[PDB]
Amino acid sequence: MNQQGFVISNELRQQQSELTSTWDLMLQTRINLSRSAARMMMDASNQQSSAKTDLLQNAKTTLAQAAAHYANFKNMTPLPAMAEASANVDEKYQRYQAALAELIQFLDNGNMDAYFAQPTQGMQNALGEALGNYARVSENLYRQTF
Amino acid sequence: MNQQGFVISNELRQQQSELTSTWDLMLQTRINLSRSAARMMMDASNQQSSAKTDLLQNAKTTLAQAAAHYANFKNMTPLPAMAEASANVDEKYQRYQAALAELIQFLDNGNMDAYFAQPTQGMQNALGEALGNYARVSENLYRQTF
Repeated sequence: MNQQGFVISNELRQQQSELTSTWDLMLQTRINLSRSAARMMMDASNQQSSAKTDLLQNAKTTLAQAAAHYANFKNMTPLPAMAEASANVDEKYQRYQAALAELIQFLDNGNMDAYFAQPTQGMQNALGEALGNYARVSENLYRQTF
Repeated sequence: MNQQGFVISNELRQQQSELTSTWDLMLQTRINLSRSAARMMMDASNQQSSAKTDLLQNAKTTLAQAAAHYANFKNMTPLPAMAEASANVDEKYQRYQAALAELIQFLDNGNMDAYFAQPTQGMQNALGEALGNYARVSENLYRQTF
Protein backbone atom coordinates (compact mmCIF):
# COMPACT_ATOMS: atom_id res chain seq x y z
CA MET A 1 0.00 0.00 0.00
CA ASN A 2 0.93 3.65 -0.54
CA GLN A 3 1.26 4.55 3.17
CA GLN A 4 3.25 1.34 3.80
CA GLY A 5 6.36 3.14 2.56
CA PHE A 6 7.07 4.26 6.14
CA VAL A 7 6.68 0.82 7.76
CA ILE A 8 8.94 -0.79 5.13
CA SER A 9 11.32 2.20 5.43
CA ASN A 10 11.69 2.33 9.23
CA GLU A 11 12.20 -1.44 9.15
CA LEU A 12 15.07 -1.14 6.63
CA ARG A 13 16.16 1.76 8.87
CA GLN A 14 16.48 -0.30 12.04
CA GLN A 15 17.97 -3.23 10.20
CA GLN A 16 20.84 -0.90 9.26
CA SER A 17 21.10 0.72 12.68
CA GLU A 18 21.59 -2.27 14.97
CA LEU A 19 23.73 -3.84 12.21
CA THR A 20 26.17 -0.93 12.35
CA SER A 21 25.97 -1.21 16.17
CA THR A 22 27.14 -4.82 16.08
CA TRP A 23 30.20 -4.04 13.98
CA ASP A 24 31.09 -0.97 16.07
CA LEU A 25 30.97 -3.23 19.13
CA MET A 26 33.02 -6.21 17.88
CA LEU A 27 35.46 -3.60 16.62
CA GLN A 28 35.57 -2.16 20.17
CA THR A 29 35.81 -5.67 21.69
CA ARG A 30 38.91 -6.59 19.68
CA ILE A 31 40.62 -3.40 20.86
CA ASN A 32 39.67 -4.14 24.48
CA LEU A 33 41.11 -7.71 24.23
CA SER A 34 44.39 -6.24 22.86
CA ARG A 35 44.64 -3.82 25.75
CA SER A 36 44.29 -6.77 28.09
CA ALA A 37 46.67 -9.03 26.10
CA ALA A 38 49.21 -6.17 25.70
CA ARG A 39 49.24 -5.52 29.44
CA MET A 40 49.30 -9.23 30.31
CA MET A 41 53.12 -9.05 30.30
CA MET A 42 55.69 -6.48 31.55
CA ASP A 43 53.20 -3.73 32.44
CA ALA A 44 50.70 -5.86 34.36
CA SER A 45 50.77 -4.13 37.77
CA ASN A 46 47.08 -4.45 38.81
CA GLN A 47 46.29 -7.24 41.28
CA GLN A 48 42.62 -6.43 41.94
CA SER A 49 40.72 -8.78 39.61
CA SER A 50 43.91 -10.16 37.95
CA ALA A 51 43.52 -10.90 34.23
CA LYS A 52 39.82 -10.02 34.22
CA THR A 53 40.67 -6.73 35.93
CA ASP A 54 39.49 -3.95 33.56
CA LEU A 55 39.65 -4.35 29.76
CA LEU A 56 38.91 -8.09 29.76
CA GLN A 57 35.67 -7.30 31.54
CA ASN A 58 34.92 -4.44 29.16
CA ALA A 59 35.56 -6.81 26.22
CA LYS A 60 32.98 -9.30 27.53
CA THR A 61 30.37 -6.61 27.76
CA THR A 62 31.09 -5.16 24.31
CA LEU A 63 30.64 -8.62 22.68
CA ALA A 64 27.52 -9.15 24.82
CA GLN A 65 26.16 -5.88 23.52
CA ALA A 66 27.00 -6.77 19.92
CA ALA A 67 25.27 -10.08 20.40
CA ALA A 68 22.14 -8.29 21.71
CA HIS A 69 22.14 -5.97 18.71
CA TYR A 70 22.45 -8.59 16.01
CA ALA A 71 19.89 -10.79 17.74
CA ASN A 72 17.30 -8.19 16.71
CA PHE A 73 18.59 -7.90 13.16
CA LYS A 74 18.36 -11.67 12.76
CA ASN A 75 14.88 -11.61 14.36
CA MET A 76 13.67 -9.50 11.45
CA THR A 77 12.87 -11.64 8.43
CA PRO A 78 14.87 -10.32 5.44
CA LEU A 79 13.04 -8.81 2.47
CA PRO A 80 12.90 -11.10 -0.60
CA ALA A 81 15.32 -8.67 -2.24
CA MET A 82 17.74 -8.87 0.72
CA ALA A 83 17.56 -12.60 1.57
CA GLU A 84 20.83 -13.67 -0.08
CA ALA A 85 22.62 -10.61 1.35
CA SER A 86 21.34 -11.10 4.89
CA ALA A 87 22.51 -14.73 4.84
CA ASN A 88 26.01 -13.84 3.63
CA VAL A 89 26.25 -11.41 6.54
CA ASP A 90 24.85 -13.93 9.07
CA GLU A 91 27.42 -16.55 8.12
CA LYS A 92 30.33 -14.13 8.23
CA TYR A 93 29.08 -12.94 11.61
CA GLN A 94 29.03 -16.49 12.99
CA ARG A 95 32.75 -16.96 12.30
CA TYR A 96 33.77 -13.63 13.78
CA GLN A 97 31.54 -13.68 16.83
CA ALA A 98 33.02 -17.14 17.52
CA ALA A 99 36.55 -15.90 16.93
CA LEU A 100 36.09 -13.24 19.56
CA ALA A 101 34.28 -15.55 21.99
CA GLU A 102 37.43 -17.76 21.88
CA LEU A 103 39.85 -14.78 22.30
CA ILE A 104 37.96 -14.05 25.52
CA GLN A 105 38.42 -17.68 26.61
CA PHE A 106 42.10 -17.43 25.68
CA LEU A 107 42.59 -14.27 27.74
CA ASP A 108 40.69 -15.79 30.67
CA ASN A 109 42.97 -18.83 30.92
CA GLY A 110 46.21 -17.04 30.09
CA ASN A 111 46.47 -18.84 26.73
CA MET A 112 48.62 -16.15 25.08
CA ASP A 113 49.97 -18.47 22.36
CA ALA A 114 46.48 -19.48 21.26
CA TYR A 115 45.46 -15.79 21.39
CA PHE A 116 48.18 -14.61 19.00
CA ALA A 117 47.76 -17.62 16.67
CA GLN A 118 44.11 -17.26 15.69
CA PRO A 119 43.89 -15.32 12.41
CA THR A 120 41.25 -12.89 13.71
CA GLN A 121 41.83 -10.33 10.97
CA GLY A 122 40.64 -12.46 8.04
CA MET A 123 37.35 -13.10 9.84
CA GLN A 124 36.90 -9.41 10.64
CA ASN A 125 37.65 -8.46 7.03
CA ALA A 126 35.31 -11.20 5.79
CA LEU A 127 32.51 -9.58 7.83
CA GLY A 128 33.24 -5.98 6.84
CA GLU A 129 33.14 -7.05 3.18
CA ALA A 130 29.74 -8.76 3.60
CA LEU A 131 28.60 -5.60 5.41
CA GLY A 132 29.62 -3.32 2.55
CA ASN A 133 27.56 -5.55 0.24
CA TYR A 134 24.44 -5.63 2.43
CA ALA A 135 24.71 -1.82 2.68
CA ARG A 136 25.11 -1.37 -1.09
CA VAL A 137 22.11 -3.65 -1.76
CA SER A 138 20.23 -1.91 1.06
CA GLU A 139 20.82 1.71 0.00
CA ASN A 140 20.05 0.72 -3.60
CA LEU A 141 16.57 -0.23 -2.36
CA TYR A 142 15.39 3.30 -1.50
CA ARG A 143 17.03 4.61 -4.68
CA GLN A 144 14.91 1.99 -6.43
CA THR A 145 11.95 3.60 -4.65
CA PHE A 146 12.32 7.37 -5.25
CA MET B 1 13.89 23.14 -6.62
CA ASN B 2 11.77 19.99 -6.83
CA GLN B 3 14.37 17.87 -8.68
CA GLN B 4 17.10 19.09 -6.30
CA GLY B 5 15.98 16.47 -3.80
CA PHE B 6 18.46 14.02 -5.34
CA VAL B 7 21.48 16.35 -5.29
CA ILE B 8 20.81 17.29 -1.64
CA SER B 9 20.11 13.61 -0.88
CA ASN B 10 23.20 12.03 -2.48
CA GLU B 11 25.26 14.72 -0.75
CA LEU B 12 23.84 13.82 2.68
CA ARG B 13 24.40 10.23 1.49
CA GLN B 14 28.13 10.60 0.90
CA GLN B 15 28.59 12.72 3.99
CA GLN B 16 27.37 9.69 5.97
CA SER B 17 29.33 7.14 3.98
CA GLU B 18 32.89 8.44 4.26
CA LEU B 19 32.06 9.47 7.86
CA THR B 20 31.29 5.86 8.78
CA SER B 21 34.46 4.90 6.84
CA THR B 22 36.60 7.12 9.05
CA TRP B 23 35.31 5.60 12.27
CA ASP B 24 35.61 2.03 10.94
CA LEU B 25 39.25 2.82 10.12
CA MET B 26 40.36 4.48 13.38
CA LEU B 27 38.61 1.58 15.08
CA GLN B 28 40.73 -0.79 12.96
CA THR B 29 43.88 1.30 13.59
CA ARG B 30 43.57 1.05 17.38
CA ILE B 31 43.29 -2.73 17.11
CA ASN B 32 46.34 -2.87 14.83
CA LEU B 33 48.41 -0.77 17.31
CA SER B 34 47.40 -3.18 20.13
CA ARG B 35 48.52 -6.18 18.11
CA SER B 36 51.87 -4.48 17.68
CA ALA B 37 52.09 -3.31 21.33
CA ALA B 38 50.94 -6.74 22.60
CA ARG B 39 53.61 -8.53 20.60
CA MET B 40 56.29 -5.97 21.47
CA MET B 41 57.21 -8.13 24.49
CA MET B 42 57.54 -11.91 25.09
CA ASP B 43 56.13 -13.03 21.72
CA ALA B 44 58.15 -10.69 19.49
CA SER B 45 60.00 -13.23 17.30
CA ASN B 46 60.03 -11.38 13.93
CA GLN B 47 63.28 -9.62 13.03
CA GLN B 48 62.41 -8.53 9.48
CA SER B 49 61.27 -4.91 9.87
CA SER B 50 61.51 -4.96 13.72
CA ALA B 51 58.80 -2.93 15.47
CA LYS B 52 57.35 -1.65 12.19
CA THR B 53 57.21 -5.24 10.93
CA ASP B 54 53.52 -5.98 10.20
CA LEU B 55 50.71 -4.47 12.32
CA LEU B 56 52.49 -1.17 12.97
CA GLN B 57 52.64 -0.67 9.24
CA ASN B 58 49.01 -1.70 8.83
CA ALA B 59 48.07 0.80 11.57
CA LYS B 60 49.76 3.66 9.69
CA THR B 61 47.83 2.87 6.57
CA THR B 62 44.47 2.52 8.34
CA LEU B 63 44.86 6.01 9.94
CA ALA B 64 46.04 7.35 6.56
CA GLN B 65 42.90 5.95 5.00
CA ALA B 66 40.70 7.41 7.72
CA ALA B 67 42.38 10.75 7.21
CA ALA B 68 41.65 10.57 3.45
CA HIS B 69 38.01 9.78 4.12
CA TYR B 70 37.30 12.56 6.58
CA ALA B 71 39.18 15.05 4.41
CA ASN B 72 36.28 14.73 1.95
CA PHE B 73 33.61 15.02 4.62
CA LYS B 74 35.22 18.22 5.89
CA ASN B 75 35.55 19.47 2.29
CA MET B 76 31.78 19.45 2.02
CA THR B 77 30.26 22.56 3.57
CA PRO B 78 27.69 21.48 6.19
CA LEU B 79 24.01 22.27 5.66
CA PRO B 80 22.70 25.16 7.81
CA ALA B 81 20.74 22.54 9.74
CA MET B 82 23.87 20.43 10.32
CA ALA B 83 26.49 23.14 11.01
CA GLU B 84 26.59 22.80 14.81
CA ALA B 85 26.60 18.98 14.53
CA SER B 86 29.37 18.85 11.94
CA ALA B 87 31.57 21.08 14.13
CA ASN B 88 31.04 18.93 17.24
CA VAL B 89 32.16 15.94 15.20
CA ASP B 90 35.17 17.79 13.68
CA GLU B 91 36.47 18.79 17.10
CA LYS B 92 36.05 15.32 18.58
CA TYR B 93 37.82 13.92 15.53
CA GLN B 94 40.79 16.24 16.01
CA ARG B 95 41.47 14.87 19.50
CA TYR B 96 41.18 11.25 18.48
CA GLN B 97 43.07 11.44 15.21
CA ALA B 98 45.85 13.12 17.24
CA ALA B 99 45.66 10.48 19.96
CA LEU B 100 46.24 7.77 17.41
CA ALA B 101 48.94 9.70 15.54
CA GLU B 102 50.86 9.80 18.88
CA LEU B 103 50.27 6.05 19.62
CA ILE B 104 51.97 5.40 16.28
CA GLN B 105 54.89 7.62 17.35
CA PHE B 106 54.99 5.79 20.68
CA LEU B 107 55.11 2.37 19.01
CA ASP B 108 57.77 3.58 16.56
CA ASN B 109 60.18 4.65 19.30
CA GLY B 110 59.43 1.83 21.72
CA ASN B 111 57.74 4.22 24.17
CA MET B 112 55.56 1.55 25.79
CA ASP B 113 54.96 3.55 29.00
CA ALA B 114 53.68 6.56 27.05
CA TYR B 115 51.56 4.18 24.93
CA PHE B 116 49.73 2.62 27.88
CA ALA B 117 49.33 5.98 29.70
CA GLN B 118 47.38 7.95 27.10
CA PRO B 119 43.65 7.67 27.87
CA THR B 120 42.72 6.74 24.29
CA GLN B 121 39.31 5.35 25.23
CA GLY B 122 37.76 8.63 26.42
CA MET B 123 38.67 10.27 23.10
CA GLN B 124 37.24 7.37 21.11
CA ASN B 125 34.03 7.44 23.15
CA ALA B 126 33.86 11.22 22.79
CA LEU B 127 33.90 10.77 19.00
CA GLY B 128 31.39 7.91 18.86
CA GLU B 129 28.98 10.03 20.92
CA ALA B 130 29.33 13.02 18.55
CA LEU B 131 28.80 10.55 15.68
CA GLY B 132 25.56 9.19 17.13
CA ASN B 133 24.33 12.80 17.35
CA TYR B 134 25.32 13.77 13.79
CA ALA B 135 23.58 10.58 12.60
CA ARG B 136 20.40 11.29 14.61
CA VAL B 137 20.27 14.88 13.29
CA SER B 138 21.13 13.57 9.81
CA GLU B 139 18.52 10.80 9.58
CA ASN B 140 15.93 13.19 11.05
CA LEU B 141 16.51 15.35 7.96
CA TYR B 142 15.02 12.94 5.40
CA ARG B 143 12.20 12.12 7.83
CA GLN B 144 11.61 15.87 7.86
CA THR B 145 11.41 15.58 4.06
CA PHE B 146 9.04 12.65 3.39
